[PDB]
Amino acid sequence: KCTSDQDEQFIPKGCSK
Repeated sequence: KCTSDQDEQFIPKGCSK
């Protein structure tokens, strides 16, 4: 998850691309 569960000032190795 992008900006919800794994913080808004961090996106994970899972969201982007």
